[PDB]
Amino acid sequence: MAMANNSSVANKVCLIVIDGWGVSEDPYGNAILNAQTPVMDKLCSGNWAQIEAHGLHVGLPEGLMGNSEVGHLNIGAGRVIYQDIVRINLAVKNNKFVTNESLVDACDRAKNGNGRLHLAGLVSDGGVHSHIDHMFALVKAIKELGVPELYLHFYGDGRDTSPNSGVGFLEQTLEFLEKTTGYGKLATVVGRYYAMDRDNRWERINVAYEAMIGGVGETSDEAGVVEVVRKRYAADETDEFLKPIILQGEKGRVQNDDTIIFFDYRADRMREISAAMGMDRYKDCNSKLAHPSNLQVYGMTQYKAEFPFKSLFPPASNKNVLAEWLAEQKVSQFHCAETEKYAHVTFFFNGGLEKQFEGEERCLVPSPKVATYDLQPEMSAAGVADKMIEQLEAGTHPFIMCNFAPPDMVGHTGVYEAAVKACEATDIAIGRIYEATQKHGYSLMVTADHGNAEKMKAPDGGKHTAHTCYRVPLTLSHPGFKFVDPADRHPALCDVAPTVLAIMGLPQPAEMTGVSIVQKIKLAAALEHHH
Amino acid sequence: XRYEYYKYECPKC
Ligand code: NA
Ligand SMILES: [Zn+2]
Ligand SMILES: [Zn+2]
Repeated sequence: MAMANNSSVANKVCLIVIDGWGVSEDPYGNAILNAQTPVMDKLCSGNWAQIEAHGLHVGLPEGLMGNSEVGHLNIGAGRVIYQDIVRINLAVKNNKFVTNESLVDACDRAKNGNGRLHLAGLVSDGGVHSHIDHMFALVKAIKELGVPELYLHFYGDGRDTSPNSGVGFLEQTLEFLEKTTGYGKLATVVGRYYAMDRDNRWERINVAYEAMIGGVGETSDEAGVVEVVRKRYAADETDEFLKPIILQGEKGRVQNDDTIIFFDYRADRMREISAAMGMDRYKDCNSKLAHPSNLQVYGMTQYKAEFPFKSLFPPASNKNVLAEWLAEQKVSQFHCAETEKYAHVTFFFNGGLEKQFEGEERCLVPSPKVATYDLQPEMSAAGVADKMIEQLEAGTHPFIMCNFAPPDMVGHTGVYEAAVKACEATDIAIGRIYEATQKHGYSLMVTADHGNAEKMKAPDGGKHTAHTCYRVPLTLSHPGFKFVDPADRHPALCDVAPTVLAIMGLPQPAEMTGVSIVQKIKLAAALEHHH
Repeated sequence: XRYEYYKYECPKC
């Protein structure tokens, strides 16, 4: 089970990832603070750190709580794993559209053809399928690239935003196109119920299709379109269900030889309209209008493997996550979790794929077969520690890691008293592991993938069952290292694996763009600091 | 939150 370079490791490391254990100073409904956790009370003192596990720090949209899949992905990868909204928002901030290869291709086609380009997508700040800022940036870039004509097909939201917020986004859009860029024309408004169907209800898609290719709908212009929407509002027709509104007449329709960019980043609700325009699914619409010839369609992301469309943001890769890299260094490793989080210490920790690397030994501890986990809040934490202690007493693997599920899965039941017991059981397990690590020459690091159990009561005293935005601990028993935050940002989950490799005396692969957040210090200086 | 329950902004858990 060993690997050839095990004897080159400077420090063996045991990494405990507690699931759903965050750092909150508010004791109300705080199952971690109120639980008896004498082990974590000591580990989380002196030289320890509090690192970010939510929102932009882990590649999630700003303000969004962490989660087990993203958390284990970021911990295992040693880099920020960007979700699409964050990656595209950064490209907007950094003016990266104007040099985007697929966008430049689309703009070249229009300039070498009939000069006509279309943008189509959900216009709101919801951030779930699209962002209005993305569309504004595309307009700016397409102007800078000198496309003669740009037409916008505005899909109404009211689902990821309030049902009457479309008027505002419409007002913002009109002012933007007229005053800010003085370029581009709004051509269609239609609700996402029609344009963004994902249930193969092609009679819905046809309403959007015929609006874009044939102006089927209510005619309007820049001066009156907002009042039309207000009229629909008064008739109980909200953004999601806006029947089409047609501007610019025939000039703004999708015509023969035109170019189309769909700017939604999420695939499920673009597969249909994009394939109707760019492939053969216009047939399903059974329209009395002919399909325009020689169209070419581009997407913000890849909507389906088998679609031919170029994408502005193709899928990213994650080479040399920690588990891959340890194997490449010929260092063996051990991953352990109970059933409910076994995928997270394998599939997600290892980069989001079913791959076990060379030298990677795994251990699955069965979760208890109970109706809900508040009935056995300790879950199988004891058996996870048992397996880890076996590995520490053997000393075979220089890197071992486990997950402890109780705080998150009991936290999800909303039962505060059960969560307190889940945290007490986790603390006991961590203490038994800690004793073994100190006996057998392992440095112990404890972290979490995101918070949960520290906030068990909602503001009305009811159950709180969700993940949180609180920081998570990062501990280290090795006295020869001091935690140091990155120079330009808060520490985050992406920094755990670079830190482990630095402690292990192993190289850090170029692909891990996280930073190590420890510095070596002399033992005498460390001891004098504490006193 | 608003991303319920997309993989992996907000998976079922
Ligand atoms: Na406590
Ligand atoms: Zn989790
Ligand atoms: Zn959870």
